Amino acid sequence: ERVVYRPDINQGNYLTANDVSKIRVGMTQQQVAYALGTPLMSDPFGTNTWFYVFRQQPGHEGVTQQTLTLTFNSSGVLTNIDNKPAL
Amino acid sequence: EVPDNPPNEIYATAQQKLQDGNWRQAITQLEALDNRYPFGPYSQQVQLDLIYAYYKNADLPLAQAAIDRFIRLNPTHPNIDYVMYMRGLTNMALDDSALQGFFGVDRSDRDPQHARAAFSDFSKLVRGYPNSQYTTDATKRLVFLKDRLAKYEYSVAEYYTERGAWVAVVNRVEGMLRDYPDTQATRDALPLMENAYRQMQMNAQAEKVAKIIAANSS
Amino acid sequence: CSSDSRYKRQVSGDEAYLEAAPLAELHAPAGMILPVTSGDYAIPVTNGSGAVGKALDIR
Amino acid sequence: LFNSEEDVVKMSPLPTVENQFTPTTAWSTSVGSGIGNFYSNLHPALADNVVYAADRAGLVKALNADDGKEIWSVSLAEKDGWFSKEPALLSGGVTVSGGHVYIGSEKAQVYALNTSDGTVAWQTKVAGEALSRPVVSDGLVLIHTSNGQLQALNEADGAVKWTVNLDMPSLSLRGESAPTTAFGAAVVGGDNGRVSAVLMEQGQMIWQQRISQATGSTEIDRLSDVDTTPVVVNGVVFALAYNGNLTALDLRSGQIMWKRELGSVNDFIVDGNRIYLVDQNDRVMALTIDGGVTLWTQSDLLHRLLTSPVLYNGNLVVGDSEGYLHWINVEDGRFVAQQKVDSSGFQTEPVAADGKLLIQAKDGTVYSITR
Amino acid sequence: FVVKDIHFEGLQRVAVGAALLSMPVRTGDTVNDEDISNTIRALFATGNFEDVRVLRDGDTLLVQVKERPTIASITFSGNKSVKDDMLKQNLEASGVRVGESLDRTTIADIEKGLEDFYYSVGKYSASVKAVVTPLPRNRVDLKLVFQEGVSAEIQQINIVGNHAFTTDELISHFQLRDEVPWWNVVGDRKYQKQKLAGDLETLRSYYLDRGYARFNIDSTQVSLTPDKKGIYVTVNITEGDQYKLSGVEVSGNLAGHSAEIEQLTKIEPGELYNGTKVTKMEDDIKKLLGRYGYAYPRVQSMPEINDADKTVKLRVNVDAGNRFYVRKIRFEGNDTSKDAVLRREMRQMEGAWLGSDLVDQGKERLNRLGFFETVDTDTQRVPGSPDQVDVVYKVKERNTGSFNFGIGYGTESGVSFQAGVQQDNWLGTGYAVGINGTKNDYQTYAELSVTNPYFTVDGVSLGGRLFYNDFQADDADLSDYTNKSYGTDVTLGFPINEYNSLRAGLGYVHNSLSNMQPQVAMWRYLYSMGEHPSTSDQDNSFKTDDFTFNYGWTYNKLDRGYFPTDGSRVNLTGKVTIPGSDNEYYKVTLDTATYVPIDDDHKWVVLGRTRWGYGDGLGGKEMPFYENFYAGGSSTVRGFQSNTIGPKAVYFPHQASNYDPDYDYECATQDGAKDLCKSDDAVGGNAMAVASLEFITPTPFISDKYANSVRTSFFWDMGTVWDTNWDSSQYSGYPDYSDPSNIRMSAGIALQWMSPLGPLVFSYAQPFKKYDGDKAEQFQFNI
Repeated sequence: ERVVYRPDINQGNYLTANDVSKIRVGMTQQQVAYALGTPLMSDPFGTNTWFYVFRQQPGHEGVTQQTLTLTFNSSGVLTNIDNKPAL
Repeated sequence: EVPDNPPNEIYATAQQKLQDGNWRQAITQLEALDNRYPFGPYSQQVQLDLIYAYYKNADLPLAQAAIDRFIRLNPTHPNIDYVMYMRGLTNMALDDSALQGFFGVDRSDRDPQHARAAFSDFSKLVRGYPNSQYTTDATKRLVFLKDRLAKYEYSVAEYYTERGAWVAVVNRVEGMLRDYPDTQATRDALPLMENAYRQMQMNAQAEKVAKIIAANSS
Repeated sequence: CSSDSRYKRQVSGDEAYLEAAPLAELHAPAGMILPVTSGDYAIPVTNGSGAVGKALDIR
Repeated sequence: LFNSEEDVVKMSPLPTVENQFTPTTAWSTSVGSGIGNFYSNLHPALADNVVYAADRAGLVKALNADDGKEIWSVSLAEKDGWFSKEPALLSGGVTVSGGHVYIGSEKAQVYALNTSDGTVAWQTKVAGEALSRPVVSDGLVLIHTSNGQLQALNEADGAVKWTVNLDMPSLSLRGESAPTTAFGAAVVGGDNGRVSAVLMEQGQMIWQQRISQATGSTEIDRLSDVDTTPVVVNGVVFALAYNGNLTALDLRSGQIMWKRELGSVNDFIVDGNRIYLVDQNDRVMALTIDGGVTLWTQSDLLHRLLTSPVLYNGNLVVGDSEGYLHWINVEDGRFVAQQKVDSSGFQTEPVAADGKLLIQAKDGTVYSITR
Repeated sequence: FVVKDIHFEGLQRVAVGAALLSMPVRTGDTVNDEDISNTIRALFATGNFEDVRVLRDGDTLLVQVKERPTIASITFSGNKSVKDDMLKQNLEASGVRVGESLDRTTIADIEKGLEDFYYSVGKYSASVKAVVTPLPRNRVDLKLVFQEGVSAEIQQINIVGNHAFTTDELISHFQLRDEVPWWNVVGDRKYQKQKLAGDLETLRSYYLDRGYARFNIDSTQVSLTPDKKGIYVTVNITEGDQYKLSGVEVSGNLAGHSAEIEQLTKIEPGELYNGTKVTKMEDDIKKLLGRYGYAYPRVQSMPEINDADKTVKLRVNVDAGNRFYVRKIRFEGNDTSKDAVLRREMRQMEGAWLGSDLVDQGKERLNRLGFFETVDTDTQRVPGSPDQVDVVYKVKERNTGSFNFGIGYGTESGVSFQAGVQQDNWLGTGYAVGINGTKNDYQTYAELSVTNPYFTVDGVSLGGRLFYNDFQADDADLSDYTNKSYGTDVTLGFPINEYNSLRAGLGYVHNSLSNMQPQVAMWRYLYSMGEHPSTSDQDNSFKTDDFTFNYGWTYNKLDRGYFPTDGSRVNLTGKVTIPGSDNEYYKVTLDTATYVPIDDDHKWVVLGRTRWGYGDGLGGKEMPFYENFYAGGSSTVRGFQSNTIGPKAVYFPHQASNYDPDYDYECATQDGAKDLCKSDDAVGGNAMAVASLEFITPTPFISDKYANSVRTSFFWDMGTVWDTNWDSSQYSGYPDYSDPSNIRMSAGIALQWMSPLGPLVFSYAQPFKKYDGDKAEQFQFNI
């Protein structure tokens, strides 16, 4: 659009790369939750995936986001550290 | 008020202005009986008539005070099923009573603090008195009171979707999915959590919703 | 005041209550089902009879 | 506003102004602005024709008890305080013991002024200002201060001997007890409705007798600094409690001879077996010493902040905070002379010594009174 | 002695059988003479029976009971400004009320606690008389008489242990003042110990931030002075031996923000100690960790006050919370308003961490709203993970909408009236609905102004404004000034910043005129219009379709959207014409309004309300003279009348208006004054410079249930309106208005009062600089 300025948008609850080093595939959700807590989005019908995603928009030049979802098994043992960058 | 009279002299004059509907004169009468006989022969049924008089006179905390009086007075009575209905019935009047109804405006995008209270008392009615004459009424209210929360929870799920706070889209829409499956606001919020996932690059998790979109297409 | 105001009552709306919520219930696939009654939603469908709304009489 | 604001309580001020005895002043010798509205137990001493009189504004004099001539004059309006040239502001009375004028100030300072010229014999900051007049004896400047401390200084430099709280006032609960030296023991009343004997030598409690009510949970007089000063008629301590409750009791144990635990009394003197009083309503009565049995009463002066009842020229002389002087029958009750010498009112102690009656009003200051 | 009958005399609230169950012996239970005496105390144990006489007729119990209940009323006589429910709270604390057990003995402990109420007030020159007035069947009225003379007043404070700072300046510093000179009034003062409890703490912070850190107030002795008012205070303190803030030893869970902590601990190691800023600087961390999400930034400072070098060293123990506390947020008090309109007025977001400054700024947008009463919240930390806070935004909304009306005694000059109604929050949607106009014989007006403020969620203020003035000036309606004024403007608000907002709109000015007045600047503008109409006649008609372009910009840093107290909002209003317009011109206008609180409690606030404008032509083509500037009336200047400030229009030798009412509504016409005259109302200038100086003042006689609805604000108005092209060659027996020196001046107070349909403002203003044609009515009452 012709304007460039935006009241830029927000909403992380992500995990940093330090947080990737804090946990590992195999740890419990609690073992994440001692170190990282729980996210503000988790799996509601499937196996426990702890959705920690960043969001932010720069003005008329895209959107920055850092997704990081933590698929545990049903026992809670971590099975996937699924980090996604922007897009 | 009315001074110390016989209880029925206050009551039959009160019973007129209830039949007349002159609640402000009935409340002038009905309290004046309980001014002198709050233990009296009518004072148990004065309170039921007071919840009848106050709530009809828009004395809704006063009705609910007359309820909590009669809660403290008669924790059981032949008209607690009246009262437990009358609690939520006043609480429905406590929730949404604006003048915008004749102008065609939704009021279940507005705070259901007291429909939440009315959800309690109507459900406390249909549990605590599951066969009363008010139970058949309040049962259907509760499903609509569920829908009143549903459109209210749709009103914020609308808001976060156009906000694009897709984490807040999920947590609000999952709240609807904790709350009710039955209204159309269930199935209309159904692609929006799916929408949040594709916007949060959880396309595969959106496919899990797309299965539900497929399964609850009908 | 001291005038013919021609309104004094206070009722709770209509029977949109009795025009209660539609039916779009959970038919989700396997691994997609989750609890859908969490909250104050404890409504025993109790048609122990008696009149309704404006037909229901209260005093 | 001011035509309508008040709902205050009455007085019966003054029936029977008598001039059977003619009353007058001997002369007027005003020292400036002395007590003022700032009430204090500061009052001059009269002996040897020397009116050792001072005002709280600073001007410290010896006036003559012949004409109010300056026997000396100094000033305590000096650099004392947080600011240079600040006034006297004296709590304790004008105590002359030897060639020093010992005065407790409200600045928690205690001075000695050389009685020949008023020059500073010594100075000492003390702990709390003097609730009672400085009793300077045994080398010990024995003062019941406003924090209820039995404090003694030296009477030659002000070297503090001890400081011991006896009955602690809870806020500044006004139990007026002059620290009385009797039989080698410090005999002080209480700020909360007690009375005590302490050791005079270093402040060791011989006993303290819990007497009667104080401010709080039985709420009592605030309209007077209640004269809990013990009058030790040798074996019997005579004092009030802080609610005014009168008790005659042992000096050595505090065991009760008799008590009038109904009291509201403001001022009291033991005039033989005719104990004269000032009640809370400033009703006058003449009490015994084996009980507080009334010999006579008077309700003429009423709700007027009187002075201590003194006997000068054979009649009971009582001033007031109306500046009026009244000569009550030392017999049954009634006026023998009545004077107005003042309207600015007396918060002083009447000194009926050196042939005169030495009073000083609040700002209509020192009036030498005779009849 | 087994009882055949129990005689239940005199109960009157406790029932006859309720008397029976309270008895230790029942009718048919064996009655003992001990159990007779047990029946004495047990009916006394009810607390409703003042006298109980248990007797028996051999064994037939005859229980003569006299009863305490219903107090049928409690009357308060002598009931001066210490009001009676709190005096009834003394009764309510003692279990005494209307409809109550009356122990008639309990009069004194009432009057104790009634005078203990004054004692807690600080009054004791008061006498309380609980008088029992008996009512039927046992009943009683508690008529209560209060002889409340006067409470205690601040007289003196002395401080011992203090030798550096003077008491009297600290007396003036804290609420200890009592000095109102006869040549100087600094207000008036009075005693309460709760003030002095706080005044200790102000003194506690006093020697603190000097550096005295062994400073302690030992005790305090306010004398129990024989007047029952005399506050003569003896304070014992320890001065505290000034210590220097000489090192920070900040530690604990620094959360990796240690440098960001360290800038907050950038101190001068050796300056005199300031624990107050130390207390402040801990909060700076807590906002900063609150900016980082840590809504539990536990910070524990510890002053190692080193008296060996007269210094302070400052251990600080920090513990951050966790970041993603803001799980979601809740909103309470949106029961009539559209919640999402309120929910979009926040910067703190669900499903992320916390910015501590996002919420109150989001609360500030809600504070800049106006249709609210409260902007509160509840920071509900949900128990569970370190990511669970659901911030429950409790708010309270306010009445919206407004009506206004002038005067004019309708259905007498025809059914004719003045209109104007506002809603502004249309059924809680926030739709700015305000519509004005009038239906009259002399003119017909309607004007709407409707805004969808959030046509898009950017704050896209879909503000459509229309108007239609069928002006005719009906003396013949085609002899005086006729005007079919109508036209449109839609205008939209544009985000610049989150407190800065641009505006732009469009001009369509379709006015159609006739029969215009014999005056200079009316024709003089028309001569710049290329027209040359007649001066000696009102024979001239005029259609315009002026095509302008509107614009604007909004500053917004000022507290309430309806009743602010600190800050300012600046709002540019201007217009320019476009190619295609019937006249090439412009007009730009600007008004200022700042809020400068005199009081730090902000009860007294300067309101600098100024008005500036300048409008002119775009070359040859001129600004229309109806776009001249004006003042007076009630606009912002009062005492004067409306549009009486400005240049005055100069009439002409003229006969025909095409009608004049016979020596009525004259315009230098055939009904007299056929010469160059001058009218008395202002035609107004091409420049505006007027201002008003308003001063918020609290009221001591109005209860705060609606004293907060009242803004007593004093003004002193001044200013000129003057035309920077007003000549002296054309206005030679007529005043010049090309210099800013025609400066009118007035003063007075505004009388604000919130009705259910908004504030109702009134005034009485006295003009003081008056000039030609300054028409005046000193009383001003607005709706």
